Amino acid sequence: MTIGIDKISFFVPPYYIDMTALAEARNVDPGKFHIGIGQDQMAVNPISQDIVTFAANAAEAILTKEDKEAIDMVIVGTESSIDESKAAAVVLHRLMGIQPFARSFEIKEACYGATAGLQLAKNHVALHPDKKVLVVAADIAKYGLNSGGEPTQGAGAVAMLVASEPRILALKEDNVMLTQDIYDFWRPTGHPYPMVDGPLSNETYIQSFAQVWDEHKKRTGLDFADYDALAFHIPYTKMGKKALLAKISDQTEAEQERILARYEESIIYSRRVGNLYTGSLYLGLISLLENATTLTAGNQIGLFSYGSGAVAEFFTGELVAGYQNHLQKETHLALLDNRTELSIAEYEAMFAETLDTDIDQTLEDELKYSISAINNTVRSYRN
Amino acid sequence: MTIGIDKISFFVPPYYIDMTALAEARNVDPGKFHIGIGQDQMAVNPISQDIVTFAANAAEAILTKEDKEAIDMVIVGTESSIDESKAAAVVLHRLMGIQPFARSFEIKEACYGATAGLQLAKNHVALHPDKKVLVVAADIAKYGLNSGGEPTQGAGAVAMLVASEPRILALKEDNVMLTQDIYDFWRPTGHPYPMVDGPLSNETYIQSFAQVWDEHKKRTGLDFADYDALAFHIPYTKMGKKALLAKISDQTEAEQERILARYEESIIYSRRVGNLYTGSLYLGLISLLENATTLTAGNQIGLFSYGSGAVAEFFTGELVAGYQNHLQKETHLALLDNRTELSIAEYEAMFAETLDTDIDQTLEDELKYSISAINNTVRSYRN
Repeated sequence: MTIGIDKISFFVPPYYIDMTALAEARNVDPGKFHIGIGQDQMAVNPISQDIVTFAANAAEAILTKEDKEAIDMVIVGTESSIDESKAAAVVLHRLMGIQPFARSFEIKEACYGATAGLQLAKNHVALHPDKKVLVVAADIAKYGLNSGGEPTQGAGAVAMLVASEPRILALKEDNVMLTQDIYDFWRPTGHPYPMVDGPLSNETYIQSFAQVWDEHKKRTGLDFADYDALAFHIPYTKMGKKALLAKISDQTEAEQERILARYEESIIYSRRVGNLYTGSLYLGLISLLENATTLTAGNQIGLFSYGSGAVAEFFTGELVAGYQNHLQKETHLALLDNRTELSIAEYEAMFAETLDTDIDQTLEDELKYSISAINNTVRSYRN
Repeated sequence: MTIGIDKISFFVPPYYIDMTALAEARNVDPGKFHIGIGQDQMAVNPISQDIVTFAANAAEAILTKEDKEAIDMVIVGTESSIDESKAAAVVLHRLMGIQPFARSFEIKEACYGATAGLQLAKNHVALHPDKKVLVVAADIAKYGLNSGGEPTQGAGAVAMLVASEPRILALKEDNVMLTQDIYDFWRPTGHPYPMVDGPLSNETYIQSFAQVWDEHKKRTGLDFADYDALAFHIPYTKMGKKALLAKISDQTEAEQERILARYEESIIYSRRVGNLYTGSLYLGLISLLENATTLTAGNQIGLFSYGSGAVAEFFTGELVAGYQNHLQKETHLALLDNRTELSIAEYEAMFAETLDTDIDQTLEDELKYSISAINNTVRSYRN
């Protein structure tokens, strides 16, 4: 029995700011964002939209009644939580109408959370093939106006229906994971914005990939030639390209052109969204599935998942025969095309606004699953 | 292949306050805490001791060099986190000296976290029998001085080595889990103390046990008579007794006496510690193993795990032949008996004190793994 991703979909807010507008507002050369970071459009979200808002819309795009009855585990991976005790997965479970006898919880490990949930979900289904697990990555990435990280900001969520005899991606058991206590990025309790050691984040991300890849090659003998495509967690485009470059230098010129071509295909939707933290890698994978014209059934996909602090893991997935018929390109393309472009002024009004959870209030937002009210610090959602 | 808990241990801070002292200082009848709540001594911890401090001491009590090399996953369950991104499991992985190639993350679902980690660990080992997983519950439960929940406070951690062919407890596949979005207890980001609906927390905990127990009975046909002992998560002693009572009303007078007698044996250590949230149920299981003179190999043990907001799950375990030779009774007792009793004036000074993570400073504390210093919000530990 094969196990893996049966359905996948992402969701992003109805708002975005174009990088050239940002460059100009920050008195720099449009090129620095388009050509340095490798970013074009950033996702922007108002206070009435949180991780439940995204996780709910994303999963609502792939769940059927039969899925609601088979799912016995819901997992949310995020490093943008709203409660320190109650898991957002409990509210996702209610809003999605999933049957009651299920286990729900949140997993926290920087941008690596959703990968953890997915592998644990793979194990669960492998042991109970009739059951399914909903693994959703949801995050909001803010660094601060005029911040060093500002151009790498993003927001959204990616939902995965994990089952046996999957229709899109059958996961293998070649996992190589690594844990290292490094303070490249962190956020002490109480800190709205993360603490960032930029250079350390850079080196650690590039090195973690090297170490994990080498071990995997050492344990499985598989090299770049053996992979049709590679999907990466990335805080921004140019980063995964630098990590990719550093490792493929000794491959043939043609082999390098092929791997980079495929990397470029994996970051199409990301260049229009930004960092989704836990869902970054998954957004890359969705991209590869919907935009990569030369992939086909049977091809091998390498996945490098990273989490600051730092955790990292490399694993493989195989294209399932007929996968091309169970994607959501369209809804994904409409989703992106239909967003409203905020001017820098609008964008800043939206970014700086706070949601004071202690104050009772009502919020208006047309988006389904967005926050409708707050009473005694409890959020209500507009379903 | 049986899979389960091979070794377990708990750790609590070196101090405590007598519940009679608390009642007198709070102008309340000693018996309200002693009988009402069913608590005798509360675990108190200073600022220099956090979730890492406990999780490390606990695990250090059961890890061998061989265990450090076989463990490929480290999981910490808590609702007392110190970082919103980086999982305490990463620091625990470093302090414990576990081999590098491991997956490390934190799980958040109120007091249900560690139970999630144990089950997923079970799955992992079932699939990779030569591997072991370290699952540790670590939490600090504070409600505030002169709080309604004050007498139910606690602090500590319980560590579990999950492996195949376990020496203490072999886990069955009879799990009945449940998820319900209810605000009985939660803690919005930014809130040092939880928001608590007492009556709702009460009814929800009792009703969850009922619903879960009935379902397990409907699916397996097993009733109370079939169990040699039951272990419960409990915010306090009298709670699990009230939940136990509401469900065993129609059993024989002799059956009720036996189940209660066994329940009383599960709460011996808890009456001297208080609420460990995630590790509460596990502290009860350790108590049963170390205090229950009549238990023996092959006896069945049902465990009821509850986490606020609210998830619950009922599963069973069987005592493995020779389990009596792989427990830590002396160390545990030595841990409880050798603690320093604080006067209420001392307890109040400890409790209120805060750790300003933003201020770089040093900290002196004799406990191994307590915080030694803070620099740029990064905690260093005394190893």
